[PDB]
Amino acid sequence: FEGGQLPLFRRIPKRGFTNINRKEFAIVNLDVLNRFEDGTEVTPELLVETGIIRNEKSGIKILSNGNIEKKLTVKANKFSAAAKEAIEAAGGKTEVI
Amino acid sequence: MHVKKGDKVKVITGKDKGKSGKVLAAFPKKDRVLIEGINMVKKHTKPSNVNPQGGILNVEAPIHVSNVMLLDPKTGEPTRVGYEVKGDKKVRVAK
RNA sequence: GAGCUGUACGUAAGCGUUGAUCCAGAGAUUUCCGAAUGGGGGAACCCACUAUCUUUAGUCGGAUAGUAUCCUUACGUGAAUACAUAGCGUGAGGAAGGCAGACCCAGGGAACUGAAACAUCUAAGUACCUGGAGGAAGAGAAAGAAAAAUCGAUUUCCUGAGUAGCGGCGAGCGAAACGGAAAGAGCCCAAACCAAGAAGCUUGCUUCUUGGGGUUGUAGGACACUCUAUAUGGAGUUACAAAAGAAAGUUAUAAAUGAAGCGGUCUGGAAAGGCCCGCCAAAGACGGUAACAGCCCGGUAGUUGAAAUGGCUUUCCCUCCAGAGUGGAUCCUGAGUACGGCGGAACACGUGAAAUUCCGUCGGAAUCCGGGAGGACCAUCUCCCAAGGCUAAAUACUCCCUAGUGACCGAUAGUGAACCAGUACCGUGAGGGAAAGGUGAAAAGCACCCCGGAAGGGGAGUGAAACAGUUCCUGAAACCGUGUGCCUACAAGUAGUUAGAGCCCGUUAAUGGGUGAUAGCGUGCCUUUUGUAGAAUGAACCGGCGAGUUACGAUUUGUUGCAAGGUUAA
RNA sequence: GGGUAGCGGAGAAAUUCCAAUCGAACUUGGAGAUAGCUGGUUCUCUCCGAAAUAGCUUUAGGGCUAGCCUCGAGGUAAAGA
RNA sequence: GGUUCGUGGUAGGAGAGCGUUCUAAGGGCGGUGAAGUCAGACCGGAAGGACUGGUGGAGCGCUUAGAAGUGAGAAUGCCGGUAUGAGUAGCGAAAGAAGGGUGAGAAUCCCUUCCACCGAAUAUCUAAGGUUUCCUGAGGAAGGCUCGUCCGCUCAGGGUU
RNA sequence: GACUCGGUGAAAUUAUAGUACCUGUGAAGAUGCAGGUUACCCGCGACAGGACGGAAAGACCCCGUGGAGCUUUACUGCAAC
Ligand SMILES: [Mg+2]
Ligand SMILES: [Mg+2]
Ligand SMILES: [Mg+2]
Ligand SMILES: [Mg+2]
Ligand SMILES: [Mg+2]
Ligand SMILES: [Mg+2]
Ligand SMILES: [Mg+2]
Ligand SMILES: [Mg+2]
Ligand SMILES: [Mg+2]
Ligand SMILES: [Mg+2]
Ligand SMILES: [Mg+2]
Ligand SMILES: [Mg+2]
Ligand SMILES: [Mg+2]
Ligand SMILES: [Mg+2]
Ligand SMILES: [Mg+2]
Ligand SMILES: [Mg+2]
Ligand SMILES: [Mg+2]
Ligand SMILES: [Mg+2]
Ligand SMILES: [Mg+2]
Ligand SMILES: [Mg+2]
Ligand SMILES: [Mg+2]
Ligand SMILES: [Mg+2]
Ligand SMILES: [Mg+2]
Ligand SMILES: [Mg+2]
Ligand SMILES: [Mg+2]
Ligand SMILES: [Mg+2]
Ligand SMILES: [Mg+2]
Ligand SMILES: [Mg+2]
Ligand SMILES: [Mg+2]
Ligand SMILES: [Mg+2]
Ligand SMILES: [Mg+2]
Ligand SMILES: [Mg+2]
Ligand SMILES: [Mg+2]
Ligand SMILES: [Mg+2]
Ligand SMILES: [Mg+2]
Ligand SMILES: [Mg+2]
Ligand SMILES: [Mg+2]
Ligand SMILES: [Mg+2]
Ligand SMILES: [Mg+2]
Ligand SMILES: [Mg+2]
Ligand SMILES: [Mg+2]
Ligand SMILES: [Mg+2]
Ligand SMILES: [Mg+2]
Ligand SMILES: [Mg+2]
Ligand SMILES: [Mg+2]
Ligand SMILES: [Mg+2]
Ligand SMILES: [Mg+2]
Repeated sequence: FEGGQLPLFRRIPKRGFTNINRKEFAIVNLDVLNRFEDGTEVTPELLVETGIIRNEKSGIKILSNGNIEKKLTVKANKFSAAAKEAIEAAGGKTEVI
Repeated sequence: MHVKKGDKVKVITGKDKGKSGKVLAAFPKKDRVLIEGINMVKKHTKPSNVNPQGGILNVEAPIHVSNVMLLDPKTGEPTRVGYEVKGDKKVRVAK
């Protein structure tokens, strides 16, 4: 309350809407995939057991933050172009599920 | 109560400890007991119908039962009391 | 198992081991008023009638029983009106009223208040009224939730989430499903059709009654067909049908038994306390006892116990009972319903794009090739089958009972009420509503003497104490007095303070205490104010009581743990 | 002896009366209504220490943001005086 | 451990503390006298704390920590007590007097005589309303605006056909 | 009635008071502050100038986004017709 001066929130307009079908993904930056031992294929359920993601909202997306070292065969629901260009760069196969 | 009228008791607490006597009355509602020659008080009595001349009467005042132990008529000693069922009626026993 | 005839600080007559008083179960009696019910009535009163006894020579009296109203139902009688029917009478059942101001369901339903006004909105479907009531109620076995390519009745808790949303898009209001738990349980009808009646003329066909049958989704049933059961088994009064009983077990409602110190000394009125010795402990709970006790008492742990009544649990009796498969020719599967318009309401959802649910009014389907929902609507797909009913548990509350607990109160507190309190008192009434606890261990409650009419006192005596003396533990302050060390009748005083003779004292003994001639200085306290000694406010005084708290969220600092992890909720 | 009762009665009318209450009775409840107003708010010492202005406000004795106080922390060619 | 600069303060911020009730643990005091209460010339920078003696007659400190119904001088606060005003206002319409009696005590009770007042009432009935106030005996704490031997008051007994 | 005596015995009010006057001063009208001037201590009967005396949180006046009653061609409603 501003003692009768129109409150800030009423001076400025409402914006946008909420998408009913919004999809938020669980993020897994590369640096945390170094936790796995070379040759291993990395599925969602494996990322649960290791405790890197606890809840898998919509699905698992892989992003390119840091850098990877181990030739993994990663499979996640989505991939950053950069993440896909960095897993292969090392010598691994990305497949989408 | 562990003693009744007619019993010989020992007094174990108060100004008359070590003195024994014959329980003259029992007042179980108050857990009190009147012992012959024990807790003698001086009652300043106006003349009336009973005691018509009046006078300062030396008489017995009640003692709390917990202050008397039953005299085992066998050994003439104070005792705690048990209860044993002898055919018909239960009877007090000593220790 | 020895005392007893309630309290309460009396006299009298009595009772009790031939078992009292007392405790528990069952029974009997239970005036009058009160729904109050034979009629009436200003509650606790008045006055009857009908039987049947009873009293009197008869009136006059007495006793016992019946006699309200409505509803349902049977049987009788029975008008206008001919049969009827209404009406009337009698006999069965049932209701009525109360309340636990709680909890629950339903009808009806505010306002202050918030929105810094206010009307939509909020408060709030709250308070309150009325009805139904039950031990719980309500809800409930999908025309569901969804969108895995799946859940499987309802309820409650955690969570989702202060999200999605609603909203003069203001103030505010605010879900649900998924996920996790508690608890779990499922069932009976209506209808096809079958059988047996009655009632009807539809006149051999329809409409009602009772029984069998039958209950569900690309289906189930009827109906045909076949296979086994016709109590072999199964189930049950908590739904699923409904009354009944027995027995044994257990629990409750009275109780019983129950170890060990009169230990020695000290102080003391008294020892349970000190000091010094022992002992019991499945018992060192609590209380009492002349101060603080495991060993003094009632008890406590442990172990026994019930004639009677009730509850619960088993078991028996008793009662009750058909289930599979195969075919979709035909038949059935809840109608003034579902839906729709109009007006409202409930849904978190304020008419909105408004699905879903309910009410009033009007209109009004399909009806297995059928129907509903998935948030306008259409199509597809998916899930479901309404318009009938029942159903325990997990949940809510506490007038009560039993056993307990408290970093809850301790007499201005804690209940309004520790005390004969919803009393006294106030009020026409509804209604409002106090104050008031403590002798002592024991009455041993002050014989006797003295002054006094008494009250009251002084002695004497009791007691540890009476300066504990029947409103009696302690006994502060205000306030009222008596006595006297210092000062005071030439003084102008917010009362003190600093300086200070004189006089009187002598302490927690230290550059002490009381008083204060005289001198200097000096405008209470609080509140509120630019500013108050204020001729502004508040307080007669003293005492008690009397105001930033808790819950749940937010944020930030500090601490601690763990750390790209941390943490669980119910 | 009776009748009319508060969103109401009664009134040869005054806002007059309805139990010493009446421009809307009394009582209990909603209810601890609300009160930007007044009053009040209880122990001690230490360190610091304002403001009584601006803007906007159905605002003017209220409020909000800023200014001025305080506590902590940070960086900081010290930028302040 | 020392130098330097500081130390007036309302609203207000910050800090450290005193004391109260309760709990825990530890350690104590106390019938050879606990708490409370009274007194004092003691101790600490403050809140405050001791010690000694009286009263009192059974409980209470201390330490560390914890928790709060945690501190009053003001609210025309609430309740209780007690002042002040003050021996003051008042003692509620009115005619009494003496003698005798009663009694511990008499202006105030009883009796006598005289006097005075009401008399369309201040008389006599009765209804309402009250509900024992009526009668007798005893009483004089309180009530009665004084007093009190008296009473519509207190206590017993009675009394309504 | 007052007053004196005997009996009985309230109240409003009240920060504590050893409570003069004048002129000044001060929140602008002082018993209480300053400078002076007066004044032995304690009462009783009287009188009301002052204590901005007592009584009543001013009725006037303003303020409050306080009420209430009343009006209407204020707004929005509702009964009734
Ligand atoms: Mg928009
Ligand atoms: Mg009757
Ligand atoms: Mg407002
Ligand atoms: Mg024993
Ligand atoms: Mg001794
Ligand atoms: Mg004692
Ligand atoms: Mg004791
Ligand atoms: Mg529909
Ligand atoms: Mg509609
Ligand atoms: Mg709504
Ligand atoms: Mg639809
Ligand atoms: Mg409709
Ligand atoms: Mg849709
Ligand atoms: Mg939606
Ligand atoms: Mg169906
Ligand atoms: Mg009380
Ligand atoms: Mg007390
Ligand atoms: Mg006393
Ligand atoms: Mg002179
Ligand atoms: Mg002199
Ligand atoms: Mg003055
Ligand atoms: Mg005043
Ligand atoms: Mg915080
Ligand atoms: Mg007028
Ligand atoms: Mg009146
Ligand atoms: Mg309210
Ligand atoms: Mg209030
Ligand atoms: Mg400073
Ligand atoms: Mg504006
Ligand atoms: Mg200085
Ligand atoms: Mg300072
Ligand atoms: Mg104490
Ligand atoms: Mg307090
Ligand atoms: Mg006070
Ligand atoms: Mg006077
Ligand atoms: Mg006078
Ligand atoms: Mg006079
Ligand atoms: Mg008179
Ligand atoms: Mg005349
Ligand atoms: Mg008389
Ligand atoms: Mg008198
Ligand atoms: Mg008399
Ligand atoms: Mg006089
Ligand atoms: Mg002067
Ligand atoms: Mg005068
Ligand atoms: Mg005045
Ligand atoms: Mg005023």
